[PDB]
Amino acid sequence: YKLVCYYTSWSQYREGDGSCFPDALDRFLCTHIIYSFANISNDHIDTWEWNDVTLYGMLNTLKNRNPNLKTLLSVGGWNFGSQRFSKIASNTQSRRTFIKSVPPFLRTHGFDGLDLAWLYPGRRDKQHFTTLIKEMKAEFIKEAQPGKKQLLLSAALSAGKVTIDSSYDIAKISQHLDFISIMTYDFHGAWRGTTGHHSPLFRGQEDASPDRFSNTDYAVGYMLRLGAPASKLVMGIPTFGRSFTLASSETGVGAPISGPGIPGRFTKEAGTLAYYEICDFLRGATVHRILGQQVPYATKGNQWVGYDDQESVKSKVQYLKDRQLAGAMVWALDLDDFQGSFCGQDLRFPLTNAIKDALAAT
Ligand SMILES: CC(=O)N[C@@H]1[C@@H](O)[C@H](O[C@@H]2O[C@H](CO)[C@@H](O[C@@H]3O[C@H](CO)[C@@H](O[C@H]4O[C@H](CO)[C@@H](O)[C@H](O)[C@H]4NC(C)=O)[C@H](O)[C@H]3NC(C)=O)[C@H](O)[C@H]2NC(C)=O)[C@@H](CO)O[C@H]1O
Ligand SMILES: *[C@@H]1O[C@H](CO)[C@@H](O[C@@H]2O[C@H](CO)[C@@H](O)[C@H](O)[C@H]2NC(C)=O)[C@H](O)[C@H]1NC(C)=O
Repeated sequence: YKLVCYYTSWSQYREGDGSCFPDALDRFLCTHIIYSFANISNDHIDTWEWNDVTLYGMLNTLKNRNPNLKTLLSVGGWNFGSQRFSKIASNTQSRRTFIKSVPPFLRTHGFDGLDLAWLYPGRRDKQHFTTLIKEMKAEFIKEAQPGKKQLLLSAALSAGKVTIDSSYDIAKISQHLDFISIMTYDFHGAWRGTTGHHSPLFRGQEDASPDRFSNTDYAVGYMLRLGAPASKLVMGIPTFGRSFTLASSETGVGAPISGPGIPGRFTKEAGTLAYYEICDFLRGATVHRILGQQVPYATKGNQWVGYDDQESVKSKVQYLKDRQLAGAMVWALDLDDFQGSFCGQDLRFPLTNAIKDALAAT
């Protein structure tokens, strides 16, 4: 199975033990590591961070002792702006310039492929997205025609039904992509005004779901039936949780909230907590297993956070294997306990290793 893991270039700036650099990654942990994110300037793919060239090398160095490890560079990301991506993909000239600039850039920096993270095409860009993927793959095939190891092309896609229906032509793009990472998390925003797990495996209590489509199982099934081959589908599993600030004594699923949770010490983003930060949070907290959804939430004081742990990722892997999917995708390596000192056990990347062991099990 494929174990696609993301590394974010901004995790380096986190205070203390939160700072994560590529060299802190286990070269034998994943089968694919994706660097996030590359920018696009003057219609050319380009670096984002001032020291990306250095970090690129730091990441690719991992391949020296592990020749089977593949690496990809992701372009886009939530903070990229679908608007900019649209202008480039819709304009015939800009699209060509961009596509042509990718192979040289990837070979120059030691990458094995490109990951498209356009979040997200609009109803207006559905076809453009298809064309972009189709032509990019063409260029990759051409660039390797002489006899090179062809560059890989993947895409991180939304797991939301509304976005999927308006942005993607699953059947068409599935043919050109080497693999699709479905982002099966972020299913329950603080805006919804109630507590909810952002990455449940199944819908669960039919009574307590704000919507039947907001769960991992529905997204996987839906995409499969839309025409994405199981052998090309990689299921996303989060190593971070979504938090809320409770508004009353109620602490169950669907309880009243006043907004996102208090920012984590290292990630410093209201509504988000890295797994290592959750392990701290767990001290003195109560953990509940959501029956039906197969995932846990933890609550303490006026805080509540839905996340994934060793037990739940194991179940999710069991699920993807039963569905004969290509494997799992992890977002992100730097949100797992990479130091291995927060969740005790001294084990590094506890959630990602749990996923790896589960994929090899049976
Ligand atoms: C079911 C449904 O459609 N719900 C909608 C939500 O999907 C949507 O929320 C966005 O969901 C995206 C995935 O579909 C998120 O993008 C990926 O996932 C991570 C984590 O959420 C993103 O965030 C990371 O990267 C940004 C920079 O780009 C960084 O600033 C953040 O700190 C970082 N977050 C964490 C915790 O690591 C990535 O950009 C991206 N990764 C990949 C694989 O490409 C997106 O972040 C998320 N938006 C937000 C801000 O929550 C919401 C949006 O309103 O709408 C629902 O309807
Ligand atoms: C990614 O590339 C874009 C170029 O397309 C950069 O955006 C430009 O930023 C400068 C300075 O902030 C502005 O003067 C330009 O108007 C922007 N170009 C436009 C119109 O898109 C962007 O800064 C790059 N990202 C990073 C952080 O390096």
